[PDB]
Amino acid sequence: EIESSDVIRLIEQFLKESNLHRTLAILQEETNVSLNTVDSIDGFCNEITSGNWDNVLKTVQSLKLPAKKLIDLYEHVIIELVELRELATARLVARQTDPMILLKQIDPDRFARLESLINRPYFDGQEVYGDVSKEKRRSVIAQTLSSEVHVVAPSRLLSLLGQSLKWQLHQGLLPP
Amino acid sequence: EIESSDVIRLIEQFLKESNLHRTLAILQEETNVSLNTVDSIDGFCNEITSGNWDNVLKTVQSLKLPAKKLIDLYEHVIIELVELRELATARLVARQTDPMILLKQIDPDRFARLESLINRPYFDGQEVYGDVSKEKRRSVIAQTLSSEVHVVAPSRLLSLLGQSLKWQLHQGLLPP
Amino acid sequence: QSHSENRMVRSLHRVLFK
Amino acid sequence: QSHSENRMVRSLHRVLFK
Repeated sequence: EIESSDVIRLIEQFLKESNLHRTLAILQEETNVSLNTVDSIDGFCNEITSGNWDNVLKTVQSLKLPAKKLIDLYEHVIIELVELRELATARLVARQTDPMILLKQIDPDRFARLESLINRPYFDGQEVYGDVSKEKRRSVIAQTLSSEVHVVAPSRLLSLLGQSLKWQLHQGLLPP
Repeated sequence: EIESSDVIRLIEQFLKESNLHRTLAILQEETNVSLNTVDSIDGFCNEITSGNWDNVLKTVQSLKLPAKKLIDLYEHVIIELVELRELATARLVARQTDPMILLKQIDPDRFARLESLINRPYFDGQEVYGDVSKEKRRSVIAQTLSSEVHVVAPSRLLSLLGQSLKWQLHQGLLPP
Repeated sequence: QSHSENRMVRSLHRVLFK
Repeated sequence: QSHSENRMVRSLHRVLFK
């Protein structure tokens, strides 16, 4: 047998391919499970670990988003930006992005710590990456976020139905 | 290969079984094809031809309804009622049902003819059934209305997917 | 509130008025 | 309206601000 969530994911994929956006969104809302399509989960983890956050942010924009994983990921990307001394970009991301606004609202202290870190004239990596390494943070973020995402072949439902027709045609159905 | 409408019907059936009413309705609206479940199309035609309009009206209430087939069917049932001299019931149906209201609005003359027929002290079947027999009217109505309806086995989609899994398991997929 | 003559009449009345 | 330093920076800026 197969889990309902998987079948609903197949349906949602079909809806996406058939350009039925409204029914797709309404479905995802009602059943509270969302399709999160990626070419490869390993490739996704690779993208997160390597440090290519433009792509990762693209994928993030594509999928259904939890606020917590968002504020975590965006926080880490903020620290990565302030490390590379892209102060303007980091401040703009911290100010003008939705998960960062949510973080600012819910926890003023955390946002204050991030802004304080950005305001510093130099990047003090010893303590922040001393407590937990960059590689480890990237690793846990990649793991938790990737476990949320799924991988499914294009027109999976149709192919499956084709297999069903092949079954009926060449093997046959049960007599009663 | 298989028509898209059929697959969308399967999806809609799955939605109906899984109690996802909102997504069902939204789907039916967006794709503009509706599931019309009946135990048997032949049984449906039999129900229409035999003269069991309570059941037929039940089924009519269940399915998605076109205004034209509705005003036709309801008109014929009105004539059937006034034949059996159920004047109160026929008048109430003609007055308080949506397709009859629509018919009254769009064509006052037709509604006036029906009301005139109901007002007559006796039922003059010679002319009305002389032009076209009762059996013939029941026949054409049953044909047009039934051709609109569809028949699909319960949990069809799930069974099909099961067949797909059987295909993969016992026959196997193509190597490339 | 339901005039019952024929079985099909009372049933169709039941369906249409509820 | 897009400050371009690193390629990943200008691209992430492109994505976040559009």
